[PDB]
Amino acid sequence: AGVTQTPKFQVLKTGQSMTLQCAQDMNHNSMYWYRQDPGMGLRLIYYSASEGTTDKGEVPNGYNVSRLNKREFSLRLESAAPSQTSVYFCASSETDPNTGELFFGEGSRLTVLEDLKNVFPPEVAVFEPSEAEISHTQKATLVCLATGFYPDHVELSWWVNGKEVHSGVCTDPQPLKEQPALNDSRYALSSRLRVSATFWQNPRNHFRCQVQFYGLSENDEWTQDRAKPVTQIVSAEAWGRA
Amino acid sequence: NIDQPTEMTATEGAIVQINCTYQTSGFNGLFWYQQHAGEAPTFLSYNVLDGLEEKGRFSSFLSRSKGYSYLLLKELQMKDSASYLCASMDSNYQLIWGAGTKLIIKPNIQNPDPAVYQLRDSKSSDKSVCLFTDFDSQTNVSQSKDSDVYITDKCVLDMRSMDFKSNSAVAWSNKSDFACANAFNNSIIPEDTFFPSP
Amino acid sequence: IQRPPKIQVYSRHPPEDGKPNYLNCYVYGFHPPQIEIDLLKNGEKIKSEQSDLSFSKDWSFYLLSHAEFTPNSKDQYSCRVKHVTLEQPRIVKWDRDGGGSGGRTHSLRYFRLGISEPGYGIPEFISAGYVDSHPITMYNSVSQLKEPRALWMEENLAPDHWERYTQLLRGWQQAFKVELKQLQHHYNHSGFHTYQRMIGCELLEDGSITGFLQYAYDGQDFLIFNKDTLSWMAMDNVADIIRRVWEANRHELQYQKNWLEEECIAWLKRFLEYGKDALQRTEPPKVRVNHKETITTLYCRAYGFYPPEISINWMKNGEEIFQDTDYGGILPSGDGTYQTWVSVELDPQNGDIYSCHVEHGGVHMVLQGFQE
Repeated sequence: AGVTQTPKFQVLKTGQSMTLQCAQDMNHNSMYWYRQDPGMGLRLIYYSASEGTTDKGEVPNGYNVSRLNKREFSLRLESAAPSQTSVYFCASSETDPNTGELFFGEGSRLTVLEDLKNVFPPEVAVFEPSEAEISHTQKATLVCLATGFYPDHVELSWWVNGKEVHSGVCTDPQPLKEQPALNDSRYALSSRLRVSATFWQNPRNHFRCQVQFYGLSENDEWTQDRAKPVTQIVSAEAWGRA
Repeated sequence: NIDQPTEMTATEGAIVQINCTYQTSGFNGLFWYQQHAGEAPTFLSYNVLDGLEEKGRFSSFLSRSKGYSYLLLKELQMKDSASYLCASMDSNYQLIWGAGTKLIIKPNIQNPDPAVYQLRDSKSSDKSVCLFTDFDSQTNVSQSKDSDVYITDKCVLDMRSMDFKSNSAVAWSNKSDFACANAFNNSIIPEDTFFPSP
Repeated sequence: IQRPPKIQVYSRHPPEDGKPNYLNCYVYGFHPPQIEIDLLKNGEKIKSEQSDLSFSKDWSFYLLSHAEFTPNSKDQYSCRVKHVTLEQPRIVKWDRDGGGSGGRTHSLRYFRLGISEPGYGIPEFISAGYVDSHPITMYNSVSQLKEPRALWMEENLAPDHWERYTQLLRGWQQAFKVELKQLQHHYNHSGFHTYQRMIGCELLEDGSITGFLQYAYDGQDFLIFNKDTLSWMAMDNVADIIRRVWEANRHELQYQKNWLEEECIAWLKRFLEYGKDALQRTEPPKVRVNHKETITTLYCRAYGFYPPEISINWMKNGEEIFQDTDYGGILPSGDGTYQTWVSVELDPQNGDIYSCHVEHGGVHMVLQGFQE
């Protein structure tokens, strides 16, 4: 069950129309649309008490909404603007007032650019563990770097022998900017995977860093001579060493 | 208006208290949500009447007279690192959201062995990286005074991690002047921590 | 349950026979809400105005049906009432002179009336607020709008307030519809049935306060909330089912307690200050005594008084008479004022003094009606 929300990532050139899908499997009545930004508590753009009625929230400007079924509440922005870049949460509660337990969608990550000319997938590279670390601590730390990507839509993960591993993985909460002074800056993301020295020293073990990038879709317009920065999984690998 | 601490740092296994003050027309309740990074918030507690609401390791206190509430986290685990949102209802049933308190949980390391190691060049990349790891919570690693050098601490553990919970900071760059000896310089550091000389 | 209507026909002001007045037909304490109320002139039907359906604490309904004017020159007026509790329509003629006997705090109340599907011609959902028994807000399932019922309500409340509650009520309306279906399924029956909710608080003269939340099904008490013990009372095995569900949610109960104790009382004081002019005024009653042959009965009327708190009784030499007496109860005048009355059947004997005792401001008023 739960509140289902799509898409989870979108890039849009200013002026483009887009609609976010939200469905609730919990047979609730009230549904909300929230916009979450850095340094601010959640703001309500629109909501509906029940099916057949909706009303503007705190910041309705630049947005519309509709209730299709008691299940579905869709958020629509006809003309995209850079100011509309945010993470959009679709929430659902059984009845108004009482929101809690309030149920939120997975979240929808929206970035609105004047030009897509800056959209780039990450450059991924892994670095093998230090020889000094292994003998000293009997442990081995692999490091992954996802550099020069934009906008920030990425999911980094670690794979060992074709299977995804979690334990030993530490990744940066959010990517930083390579040129903080510039508003044109791209982002960098680093992660660490630490395994036992015995595990690393086996050449039969295969380590791979994977970054998931969300770019333009297959139907998106690309007029540039350079390659289309579509959605792609970029990886970098390393082999165990003895 | 509703206010809560922007950032809070605490070590694993400890106790922490996040205060939330609110001034609204009426009061229909006060909610606490937990929101992990890049994820949807989740309901934690709801308080209306004055008193304490305890759920497991978590407890939420409310004072209607003072317009005050605190979320009390005991026996902090790593998964507790998140943003904690505070919100209350007006006289009308509208909901007011405070910009949350980001809680940073540092792992509890009983056997600190801080050192700076040099990772071998990737050959798939043109940059070199230095690793600073196995330092206690009392150790502070700051950023670089060099614009061509990037350092990242504050990494977050994966939510399922059974093993190898450890603090680490990474530094990298293209420049030839970059070395693992000067990479972490001017970081607040304990005795016995290892840097490579040449 | 089904409760027959109580009917009283009277005039807004004392008839001058040359002066147009308002003819009133007051029908109260009836249930279900289905009602047919017509004013008659010499048997003919007259065009008359009817008030919004109003709700009492006992779950019954009442309406004020009034006529544009009644000069009352040598004519005969009456009132026809058809209800599911009546075979033949009950007719009550207006006389120059039954039921009643019901008999200074401030309170706020909110009522809900559900009607099981289909509509049955009546709005499926209705919600109306009252302060000191003065209509303030009105919502229904037909026109889904807020709509203040008082002038001083609409004046002191911005449009964003009504906009916010017009949305809430739509939500509550739907939830009410669902609970109504669920109940009929639990009671294992279908067809016409009603669902009522009453919430509110009152501020006593000394500064004491109380609050209540109650539910009724088919006119009978169903669920009754106790905000002190945080528990629901159920008088029925079926009502017990909802009790166990509602009590399972602790945050909801706690929420109710806070609203009744803190939030509601605040709303009440706010509204009182708004209508301070209308609510805090007091207009003294005008007493009138009359007699009708056939052995003879005496009538005492008290007109145009506010507030409704009033006590009126007949006296004999000079003590109060409990024998062969009738009480009209407090009746809406239509001006925002009220009027009542009391009657006595007389075995007159000799030299006895009969006089009407009325206490309003208290301020005891006595009018000597009759003596041998």
